Amino acid sequence: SLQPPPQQLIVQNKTIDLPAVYQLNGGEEANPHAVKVLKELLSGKQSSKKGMLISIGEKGDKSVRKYSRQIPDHKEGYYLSVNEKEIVLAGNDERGTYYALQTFAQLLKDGKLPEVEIKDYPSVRYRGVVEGFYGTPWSHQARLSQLKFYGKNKMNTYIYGPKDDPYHSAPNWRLPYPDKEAAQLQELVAVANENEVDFVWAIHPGQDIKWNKEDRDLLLAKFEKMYQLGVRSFAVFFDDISGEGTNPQKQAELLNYIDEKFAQVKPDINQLVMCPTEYNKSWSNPNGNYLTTLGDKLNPSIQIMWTGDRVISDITRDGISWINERIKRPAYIWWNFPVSDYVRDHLLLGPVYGNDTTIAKEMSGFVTNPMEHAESSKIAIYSVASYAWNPAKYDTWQTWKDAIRTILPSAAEELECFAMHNSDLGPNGHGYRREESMDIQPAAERFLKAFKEGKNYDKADFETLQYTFERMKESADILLMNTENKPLIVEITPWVHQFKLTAEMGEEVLKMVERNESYFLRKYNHVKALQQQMFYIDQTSNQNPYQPGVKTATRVIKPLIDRTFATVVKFFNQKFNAHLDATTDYMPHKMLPLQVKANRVLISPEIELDAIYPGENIQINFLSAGLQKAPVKFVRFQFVLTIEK
Ligand SMILES: CC(=O)N[C@H]1C(=O)N[C@H](CO)[C@@H](O)[C@@H]1O
Repeated sequence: SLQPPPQQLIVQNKTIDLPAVYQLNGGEEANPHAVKVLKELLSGKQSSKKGMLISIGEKGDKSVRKYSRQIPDHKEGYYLSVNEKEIVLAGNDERGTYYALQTFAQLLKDGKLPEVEIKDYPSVRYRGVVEGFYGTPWSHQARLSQLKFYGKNKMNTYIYGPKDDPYHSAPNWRLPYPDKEAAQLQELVAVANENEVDFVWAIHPGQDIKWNKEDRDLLLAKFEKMYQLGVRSFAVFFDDISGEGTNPQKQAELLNYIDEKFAQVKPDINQLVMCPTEYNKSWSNPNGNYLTTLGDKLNPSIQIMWTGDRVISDITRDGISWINERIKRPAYIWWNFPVSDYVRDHLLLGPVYGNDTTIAKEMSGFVTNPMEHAESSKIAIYSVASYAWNPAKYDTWQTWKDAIRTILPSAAEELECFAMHNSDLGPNGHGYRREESMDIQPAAERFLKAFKEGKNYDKADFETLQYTFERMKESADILLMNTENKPLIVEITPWVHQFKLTAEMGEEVLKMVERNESYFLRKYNHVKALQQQMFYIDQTSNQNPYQPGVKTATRVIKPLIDRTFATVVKFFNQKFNAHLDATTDYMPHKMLPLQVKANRVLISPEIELDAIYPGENIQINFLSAGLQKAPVKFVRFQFVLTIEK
């Protein structure tokens, strides 16, 4: 399964051996980045004047003259051919030759090559990743791994703009990077160049920018320092700000100045991009002059970014028409998935879908804003690369499966299992949701409906739930111990622990559904302990300020387990005249369920705590009171008690 799939492909359903002896033509004249890859593939083998011809080069080179008519007339296009007599790897340009090689590397398996002819090129000009989220910026090592991954998947764009990098945003946007970070950035740029990726350095100055000479020059001076580090593409971001920096005439004038005094003055600058203050339809004022001013005043080589109809949204024909009419050029899409910075307790590991696949001509670029979890984001990134290169042939589920097999071949099925039940965002303020657990959703819905009603459930539905919980546990334990991609396992580990507990809880609740009073009570007590363990994980892992903790299988599996538990406990309580607690989340404090978030104890919008704590403050909203470290166990009257914990 070639990813991205080529524009055109003819296969012969024959294979040949990769030539043990070969003659290489054009090795001195072709893209050195491409020749390096070819040479690594042919290692062990060796070149002579005999043996199979392998021709590599760009249109115009001597090596590929014979094929000049077969080379697509598109930027980054290439012609590839393998038959009994020779191998052709011919780009329309240097990047095309490299892309030819990335396809060729995928064809080669166990020293054999299929006989094929490919004519290929991207449907969207700029394809890649914007590291543009809130949260811990990607590590240096993660970024090195990302750049290599993008080369392999024909992504030509990496936009560097982590919101919490102080040299990117306010106020240290004015300051050059310190030496250590500068040497790292310099290495990232070299590695990007090696993998045919435009390293685009973004700046986010709008929150405190002054529309004067001093700040303009400081911005230019910053861009110059980035240029000295090897940066050749640049962006200015005006998103998520308020105040004078939102002025569209001034934004456009600054961007045109950068264009005219910098971009068009250096020998070798590539992309110049801006993200507008009105960057999605809902945050736009259809009766305001912001977008039309940008559209009219911004120089036509400057790109303008867009997230769609909402902050988080998928791209539609009508949605992109709306923006394109105003900005007078094709939007450069900033797709906010799988970014999880507003649902930080979730991993978003499901397929990439929802974007119109017929609108390539309506977009200048398409980049995906990922999770702060770099390796985990490769599922979506791989899929986005496939979509942007060939949207007409974009296959949601096959691409997801291909991504997973590429990222973790040693445990692909296990990672599929984990990812398939870790897809949805849960309720959020952006209203954006994804499907999850859709395979078992009907079996779950029928089981629950029957059970709650006192009608009999289908045995096969019970067994499918059983099968699911079993596979979840196998998948969790195998992933925990996997050493093929350690950085990935480090990222997902807390969710993997939570996912295993979920599956164990499901097994026990199903045993509760099935014997005698004694047995039921053993199962019940086991489930209570597992709820407590899930609490401990939710309280100790991923403790960020915004959405702390660890949620998993939230769409279908957890509600099924919880509702089944509440139901069987009710039945037991009726049958045995008992008063077993049916609550589904463990809560050590007593009172709408209470919630614990960090050192906050809140009522879901008299409380007795499990101990005496020093009080910090109380916040109510139908109000606030400093508690000045006073001992507190009881609070009697949002409704949030903060304690020292
Ligand atoms: C253009 C844009 O999307 N800006 C920000 C934004 O508005 N939302 C996403 C998702 O929270 C942020 O990561 C991103 O930095």
